[PDB]
Amino acid sequence: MRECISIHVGQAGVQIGNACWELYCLEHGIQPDGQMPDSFNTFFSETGAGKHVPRAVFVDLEPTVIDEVRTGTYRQLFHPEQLITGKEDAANNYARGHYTIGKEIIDLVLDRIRKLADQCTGLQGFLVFHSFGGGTGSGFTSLLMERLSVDYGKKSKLEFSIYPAPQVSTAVVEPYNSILTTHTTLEHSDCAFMVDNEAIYDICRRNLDIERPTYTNLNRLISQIVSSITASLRFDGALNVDLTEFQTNLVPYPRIHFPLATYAPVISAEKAYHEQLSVAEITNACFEPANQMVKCDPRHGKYMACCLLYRGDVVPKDVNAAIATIKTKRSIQFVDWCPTGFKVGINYQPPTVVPVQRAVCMLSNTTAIAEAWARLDHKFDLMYAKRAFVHWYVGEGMEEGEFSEAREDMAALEKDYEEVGVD
Amino acid sequence: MRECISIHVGQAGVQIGNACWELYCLEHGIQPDGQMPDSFNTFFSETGAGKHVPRAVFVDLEPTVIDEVRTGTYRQLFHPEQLITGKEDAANNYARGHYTIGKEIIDLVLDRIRKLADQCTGLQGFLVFHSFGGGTGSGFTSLLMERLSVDYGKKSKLEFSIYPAPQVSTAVVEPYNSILTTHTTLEHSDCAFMVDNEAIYDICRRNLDIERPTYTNLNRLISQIVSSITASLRFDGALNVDLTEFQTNLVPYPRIHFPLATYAPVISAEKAYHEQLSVAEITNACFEPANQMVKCDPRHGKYMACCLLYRGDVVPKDVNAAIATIKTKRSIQFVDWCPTGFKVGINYQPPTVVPVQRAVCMLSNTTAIAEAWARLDHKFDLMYAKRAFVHWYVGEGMEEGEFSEAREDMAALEKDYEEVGVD
Amino acid sequence: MREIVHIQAGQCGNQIGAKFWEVISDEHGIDPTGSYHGDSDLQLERINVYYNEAAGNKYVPRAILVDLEPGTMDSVRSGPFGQIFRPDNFVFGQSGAGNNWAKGHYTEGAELVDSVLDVVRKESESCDCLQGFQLTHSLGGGTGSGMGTLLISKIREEYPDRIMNTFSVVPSPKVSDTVVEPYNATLSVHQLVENTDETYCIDNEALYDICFRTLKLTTPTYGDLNHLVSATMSGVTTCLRFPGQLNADLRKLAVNMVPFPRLHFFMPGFAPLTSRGSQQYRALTVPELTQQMFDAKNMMAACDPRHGRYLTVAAVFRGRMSMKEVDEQMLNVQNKNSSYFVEWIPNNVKTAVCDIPPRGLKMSATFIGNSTAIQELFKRISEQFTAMFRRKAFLHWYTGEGMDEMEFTEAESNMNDLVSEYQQYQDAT
Ligand SMILES: Nc1nc2c(ncn2[C@@H]2O[C@H](COP(=O)(O)CP(=O)(O)OP(=O)(O)O)[C@@H](O)[C@H]2O)c(=O)[nH]1
Ligand SMILES: Nc1nc2c(ncn2[C@@H]2O[C@H](COP(=O)(O)OP(=O)(O)OP(=O)(O)O)[C@@H](O)[C@H]2O)c(=O)[nH]1
Ligand SMILES: Nc1nc2c(ncn2[C@@H]2O[C@H](COP(=O)(O)OP(=O)(O)OP(=O)(O)O)[C@@H](O)[C@H]2O)c(=O)[nH]1
Ligand SMILES: [Mg+2]
Ligand SMILES: [Mg+2]
Ligand SMILES: [Mg+2]
Repeated sequence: MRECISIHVGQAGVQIGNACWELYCLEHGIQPDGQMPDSFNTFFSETGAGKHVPRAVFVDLEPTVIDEVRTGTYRQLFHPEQLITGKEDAANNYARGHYTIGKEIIDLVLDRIRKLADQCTGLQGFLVFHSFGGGTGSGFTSLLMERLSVDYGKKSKLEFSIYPAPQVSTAVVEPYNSILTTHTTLEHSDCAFMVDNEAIYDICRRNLDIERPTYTNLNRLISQIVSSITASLRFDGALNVDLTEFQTNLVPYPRIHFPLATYAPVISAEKAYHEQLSVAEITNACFEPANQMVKCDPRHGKYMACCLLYRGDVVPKDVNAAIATIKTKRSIQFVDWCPTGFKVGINYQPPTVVPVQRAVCMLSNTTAIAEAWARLDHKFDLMYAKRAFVHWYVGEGMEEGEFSEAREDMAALEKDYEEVGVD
Repeated sequence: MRECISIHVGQAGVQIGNACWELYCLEHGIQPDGQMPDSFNTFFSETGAGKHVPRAVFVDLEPTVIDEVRTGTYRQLFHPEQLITGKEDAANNYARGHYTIGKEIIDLVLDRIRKLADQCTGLQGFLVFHSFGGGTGSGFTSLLMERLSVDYGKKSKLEFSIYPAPQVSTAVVEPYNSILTTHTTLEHSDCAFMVDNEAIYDICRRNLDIERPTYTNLNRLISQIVSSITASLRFDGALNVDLTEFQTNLVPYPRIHFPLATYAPVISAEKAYHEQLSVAEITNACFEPANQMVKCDPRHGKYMACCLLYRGDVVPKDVNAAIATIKTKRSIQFVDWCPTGFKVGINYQPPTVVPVQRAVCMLSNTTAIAEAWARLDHKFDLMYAKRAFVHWYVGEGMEEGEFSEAREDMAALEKDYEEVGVD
Repeated sequence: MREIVHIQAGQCGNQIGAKFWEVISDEHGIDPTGSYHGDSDLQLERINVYYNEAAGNKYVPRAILVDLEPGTMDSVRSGPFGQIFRPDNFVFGQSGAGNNWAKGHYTEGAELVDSVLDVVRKESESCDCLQGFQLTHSLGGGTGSGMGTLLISKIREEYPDRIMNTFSVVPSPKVSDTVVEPYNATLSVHQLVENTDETYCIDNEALYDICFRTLKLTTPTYGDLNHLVSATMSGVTTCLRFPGQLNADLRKLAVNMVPFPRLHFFMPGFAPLTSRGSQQYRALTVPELTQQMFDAKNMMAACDPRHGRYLTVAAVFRGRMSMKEVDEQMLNVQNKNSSYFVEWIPNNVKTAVCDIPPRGLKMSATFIGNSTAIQELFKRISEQFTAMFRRKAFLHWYTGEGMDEMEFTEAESNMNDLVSEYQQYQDAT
């Protein structure tokens, strides 16, 4: 009766969704053919025959990666009216994804939403797997979110996004993407989510015993996070926290909606022993700086709000002693005027494995993330100091002052976390 | 409920620990796989599954001897987050272990302590198996002990160390190690322990019928001592003496904390007969000078305090007559103003064998050990009279007067035992 | 979709394409006839971009061959991969340009251009979606100089959005095979700086060097001279023709690299390179493929990166590979050669990873570089121009075709406008 649809924008989001719906089919026992040999209306719908289809929309301006789903192993799962392709990519040009090509096939993707919104009645959240690296994953992202608040307005819109890395940075105009996309995702998205590529590597290198990771394995870490956020809807625990509450819990002021995800425990197969993984043991590893997936030191700021989504085998009194430890420390410290800073969620379902006992997803809306914007503002100034690459965005119809209008917009964003940090 | 963790510093301490935890697994019936087909929380902890792990931390700056554990027979016993290796050794340079390389991986080893200190609640002592011969076993030893009194301060810190030999001496700058390490282990260690290599040989040669010993067999003698010191915690005798009492019993003044270990009876297999090994027979062999493991004649000074840790099969009245003999002799004599100079400990557990009825560990804080420092001060003067090897410690960042500051520090150490000897 | 139309010119550039389409033949399993024999079905999934699938199990090279004398067209059609082309597309003159730019651009350039611009129109109409046009020619001869440059100005009048790349060989630094090589460079410089989106620039002498330094060859033929550019051109679009862990195409390479439209003159780079037997005694992995690129000797344009400053860096890999093995190597090498780059770009290393290797070795990489080292070659070329111009020699040919000094002078000034702008950002930091 309760639903939560998903949209995938750009090439980086599709390869996230290739591992996500790989995991969801293994959750409810679904085959790649939509077949299984109760309450799962959030991510699936039933046909007239005994087949289930995903509530997913795959958009791309280049026809490459969607053919990898249209010819891959997960081929028969998807409705061919969902698989939407373009012809010419934005090709790491935000003005092409926002003005040139994305304005043409915008009619088809938005029409597929209401075709999914017929059978949905408990519409409780949206999923937009979009990166800020590629132009298609960013230029279409701004055009998509404008119509939905015109469409729904009151319904929830969540973005499990990918943060551009401060050191290991692939493309060139990746600093140009973030400042331009700021005005959309601060005025439409109810709670955006930042994940950096860079912190994943040492988790793969040290904690997962494989120094040289693959992008197939980078998606496996985030796919476990997205499932355990939905662990209250898809199942039944003693304390089920639905997605309406998170945007009401984690948001003290309606502009501040940038937490970070933290999955724990992250172990290897050989290190599955030499440990016991009690509920007090693993939550201290959550607040370890080298276990999070965002390159931000949590002891460089203060926590505004914290959330903990447990699964597996959990007794709350045993967690009650675990939370009592973290308030009674000193290197871990909160925003002082928020003394009630925990949101606990327990599900009695084990964390499934993709080819352990319990697992924790930590969601901490903190002030440690605010330094990451300043590391990216420093990138954007010098490339705009030369007026470099202006003839591509202006070459694809964009105002020069539209950079400058969004330039001060980050300063009003940055002064928020500075103001909340002091008493 | 009561715990006692162990740390191994340098190459010589690891090969001690290779035979120690070999013995502990044979005590409680533990396999090398942490498996066994009650109260042993002192040296072990239980996983979620039925496996137990040792409370041991192996540090080394060279990767050689730790690979001998990482590939040896005792491979699966150890948590791979405990097995800590470096890259470049101190290589018999104390200034490299104290300034150059040991300052880098100091963060990892100290972090493993609090990860062990979670499950510990009756933290009653530390074990640091460090030699004074190698630079890594001495240079890391000073850096390690400074943080722990900042960490704990009140908790017990014990060092089962290896004394450098006055005649059979391997390296060259071994006199340089002892004077530099003096200021740390006299200001942090609650009760240090000296064991010389040289007295072990004649015990192996005469009393053990093998004139040519191996370093595998040298570790077997000290490993029996370390177990019977813990014989009150790990088991139940009629007079259990815990490790809090020893540092309160054996220490009349808080600088004097240098006793010596004496294991007895030390017999061979063919000499297991032609004897009866009564409790009065073997304790006279304890005060024999050729049965101790420190090259110091006990009839060249006076005893300040004595301790006797029995195991096997012991009746205290039968020991009461045995102790009455030793006070009623003349060649064995005490410090006269300490007339109550015995600490007795009985455990009803037999001394286990590594591939008899009773065993005695003797701990005698005496003034006979004070001549061993003067034999090593005589080595250190002439090598510093030439100003030899100054360009390595100064070549690795060390003050010349830091030798001279520690030079008079041994004189204040040496005048302690001289002052207590007279009435 | 996004098909690509191929145009040739000159006499050097045809023999390169006479080897380049042999490279594309075995990168798609294409026989010398025109049929198909490959086994991997990833070839047929994107076969359309360089080939029209003609009627009845056929595949024809979507290519336009242009000469001005029937010799080189006869040599292609008689040798290998000549019957694979369409006989309708052998569009060639009868005179020969006479090694004159003005003959290829004014008198004889106006004749055959109408025959070409229908064939360009016939392919561009037949293509479902059009990506861009590519040209392989000379800058030293007559047909490669005038005839190719006359086309591109007519194409910019047609298509504003379609990309354009010329794999034009730079006139030679020290050897002088062409007597009038400034007069075929400078009059060709002005067309390239106006309306070519990206422009590939290869020195002759470094191609002799790379065939002699790393490989240690004794008798290098043009089948092995020009073969290195043939693998180079294939590595530009190898992320288009096959899927990857990070795909790329000709528009992604353009907007990432070119910082301002007057600075788009690039340099290649290819790895690995061995001998016939000295091929296994080396750890041919990512760090070897890392450090093989960034040295001065791997650049097919003879220029020292130490005597200059980069602006942007692209890198296209081939074959299956991990990422932190690549990424840290693609990050740390910016710090050891730190002062050689420029200040105002953070992380100027563009990475591109396909998932299909060449038919051969397991992994391969294609380097696309941009630096200020190339402008120092033009000061030689401007000196080579003015040495033959301060006496005003060789003018009566161009006077016989009809041209003032100002067209020579402003193009030399526009050559100096290239000088005044690559020096400008080099002086800045
Ligand atoms: N790397 C190569 N350079 C070549 C080759 N053939 C010629 N060249 C160079 O190209 C220049 C000559 O240009 P072309 O071969 O294209 C002569 P083209 O048909 O363009 O015009 P004409 O002078 O009217 O014959 C000159 O600098 C030669 O050194 C070749 O196979 N490889
Ligand atoms: N989460 C995730 N991000 C990835 C992965 N591979 C690449 N990325 C990121 O995606 C960025 C590129 O974005 P893409 O989605 O591939 O490109 P696009 O949105 O389609 O836009 P254009 O292709 O330029 O038109 C890279 O810079 C990386 O930061 C992956 O497997 N997972
Ligand atoms: N107790 C004991 N001591 C040993 C044994 N083998 C050697 N030693 C002593 O160890 C001293 C050398 O110390 P090491 O621990 O090996 O060296 P290190 O501290 O790792 O520093 P390096 O100089 O880098 O090797 C020798 O001089 C011996 O006195 C052994 O089996 N048992
Ligand atoms: Mg893409
Ligand atoms: Mg050693
Ligand atoms: Mg020619």
